[PDB]
Amino acid sequence: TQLPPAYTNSFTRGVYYPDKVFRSSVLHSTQDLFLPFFSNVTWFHFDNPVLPFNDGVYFASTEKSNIIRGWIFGTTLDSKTQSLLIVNNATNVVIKVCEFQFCNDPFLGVESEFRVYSSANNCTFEYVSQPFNFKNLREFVFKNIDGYFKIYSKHTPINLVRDLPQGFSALEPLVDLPIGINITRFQTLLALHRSAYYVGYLQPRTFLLKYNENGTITDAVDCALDPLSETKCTLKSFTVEKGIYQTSNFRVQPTESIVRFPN
Amino acid sequence: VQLQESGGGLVQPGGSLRLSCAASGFTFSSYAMGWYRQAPGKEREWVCAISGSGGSTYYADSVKGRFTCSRDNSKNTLYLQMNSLKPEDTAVYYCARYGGPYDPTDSTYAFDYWGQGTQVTVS
Amino acid sequence: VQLQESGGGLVQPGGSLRLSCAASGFTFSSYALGWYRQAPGKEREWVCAISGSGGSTYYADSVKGRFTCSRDNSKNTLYLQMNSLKPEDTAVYYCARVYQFYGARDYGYPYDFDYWGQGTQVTVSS
Amino acid sequence: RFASVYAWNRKRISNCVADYSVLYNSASFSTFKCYGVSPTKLNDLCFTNVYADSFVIRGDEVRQIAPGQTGKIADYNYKLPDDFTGCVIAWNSNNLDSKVGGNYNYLYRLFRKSNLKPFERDISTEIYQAGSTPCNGVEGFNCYFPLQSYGFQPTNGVGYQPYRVVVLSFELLHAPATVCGPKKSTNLVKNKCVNFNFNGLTGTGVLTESNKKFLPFQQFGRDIADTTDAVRDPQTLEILDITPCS
Ligand SMILES: *[C@@H]1O[C@H](CO)[C@@H](O)[C@H](O)[C@H]1NC(C)=O
Repeated sequence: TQLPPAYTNSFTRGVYYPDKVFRSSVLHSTQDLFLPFFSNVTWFHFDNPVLPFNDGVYFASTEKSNIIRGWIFGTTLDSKTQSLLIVNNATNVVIKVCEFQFCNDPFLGVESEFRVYSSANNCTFEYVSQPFNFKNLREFVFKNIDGYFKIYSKHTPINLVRDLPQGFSALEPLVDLPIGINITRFQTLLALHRSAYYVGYLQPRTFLLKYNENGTITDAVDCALDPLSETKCTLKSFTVEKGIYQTSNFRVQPTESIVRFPN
Repeated sequence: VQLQESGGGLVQPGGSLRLSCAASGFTFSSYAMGWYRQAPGKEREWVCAISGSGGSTYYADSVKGRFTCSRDNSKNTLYLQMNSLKPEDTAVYYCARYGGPYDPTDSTYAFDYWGQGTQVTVS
Repeated sequence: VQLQESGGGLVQPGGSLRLSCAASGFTFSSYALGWYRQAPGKEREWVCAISGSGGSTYYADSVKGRFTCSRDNSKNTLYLQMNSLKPEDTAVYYCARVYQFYGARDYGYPYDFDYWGQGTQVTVSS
Repeated sequence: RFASVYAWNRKRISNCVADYSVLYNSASFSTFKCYGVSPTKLNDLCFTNVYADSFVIRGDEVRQIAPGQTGKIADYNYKLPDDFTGCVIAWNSNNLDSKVGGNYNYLYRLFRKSNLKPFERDISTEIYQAGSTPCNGVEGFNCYFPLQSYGFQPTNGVGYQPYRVVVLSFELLHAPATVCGPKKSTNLVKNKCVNFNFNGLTGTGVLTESNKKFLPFQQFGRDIADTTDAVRDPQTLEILDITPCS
């Protein structure tokens, strides 16, 4: 089964709490790495490719069958340098960092088989959790900032087979792991079925976030999305009165360089 | 986790004895192990040593040539084939494991795990 | 810091002699000092050690009672009196400075030292 | 069980809170010497990794586990870097390791081809040829078996008793530090002008019970001008309002 590439839009998803500060009934303008609104998001589904990490990754899935179970993050994934393995084994959740020699087709199945990697190495640390259409939307944001691997997430009930549902919900911080390695690529680990995910990238962006009375982010404006969004951002309001507002500066960019000296 | 020694016995001068010992788990595989002896009136001294993965064996001056020491890596069992015994050879024999390489999991790689003692008598 | 040598001698068995070794060097300031015993046929033996800042003193089993180990911190001199010297106790006696010797109970024996005694021959004549 | 000095045991201590004042204050350590660190500096400074190294060695050899020192153990059994940061802790084990007749279970190396590198461990049993003639098996002609046993008697000289030694090596990498000392907390004081420090957030003000609710991951809040307005106590999960002192 050979599948084509496919893409969709991010709509208003990919916003997360940038900090642990409580705010109430205010609009807060912040600059951080965020998935742009309506950004092109790659749609995968027989698919376990290795993808770049870039600045950070927005990952989402729409599943009812518990097929997507984990991620591999690292620079090379070839046992020469350290990589972070985060896997839900349907027993516990294991997070460990090692110079693993990864398989060229890692997968899980039923649990009846665990491959993922061949050889292992001296891990810096290991964490193991306590033992334990589509109906479940799981959203994650993965960032590598100053040696710390930060994960934000949300679980939203859904009823949609073909695409991400539209709406707005902010992701909450999940973990802040002291990893200390460079991450340039990652791979998604899925279980084999026995008796559908979206990947986008974060970019430096300024957002005006709306906090409700209880400190929950209920809406946001992506300042670079549209002149109307720029107007909303400069006025620190989601309601703009009739009138003319100066929001930016039109600058012609150079495209070529000229170096001239006498012959 | 533990080592248990066996074999031993009483022989006449010129006879032979097959001594052996074994250990549970990853004690012998990928580790060196050897033999020591202690005469009833003497301190314990080294007899021989064999590298489990290597397979070569070194012997003491009183051991080399006269008798040999071997191993089985699949059964993690150490053997000593003693021959040409003399009254001076009466002693309690022990086998022990040398410390090994670092093992990232919960392990006792650095410990020696000395055995109980196998009595060999010549008379 | 510098060492010194004073005393020694030949005595009759059952007699006694005095030992000591003045403290030398401008950097000496109540550091623990002690007495080392060496002979061609014997293992290195520690006779005693005194803590300059407290007076706590370590003695070897063959030294306790028989010999008196003391130090005068005003004169910065280390003194030991070799009372009732036995033929079995003949050796060269050296004056060393103890780096450390007592962080725990059931202890006092010196761990580390730096400069060894030059030469003090203590003998007997039966 | 402690490992022999030749094959010493290295326990990697990471991702934890390291209580060091208890080790210094605890009784019966025959020696506790710190190189580059101090008991008044530990229990505070954060490190990336801590490596504990445990060996059983004769009392006379304790002086050899230190930076800048030489000797048979320092050179062939456990070489410590001269540029060493950490503490060497040791205590008498005469009532643990000694056995009637002598405890010969602990081994040390006397014969080695070259000096051991700092923190390098060796588990080799290869025969030392001493630079003379081929061995082809150890024999009494300038050819020696590298490992010898100790004779730890119940009654012996203090310098000949077994001692257990633990060396705590402190390692700083570019990774975020994970091993920190314990933090100390004070009692919470309300309705007074008090200088406070909640985690890393400091200030002066009056703490009162708040009627605001914060999400489980939010630790403090701010007002309309980004001035801290309330904090969630690190131990009691309640919201406290901060009123400026008049
Ligand atoms: C600390 O322990 C006390 C014990 O009563 C408990 O009430 C409190 O919730 C604990 N704090 C945290 C942050 O777990």
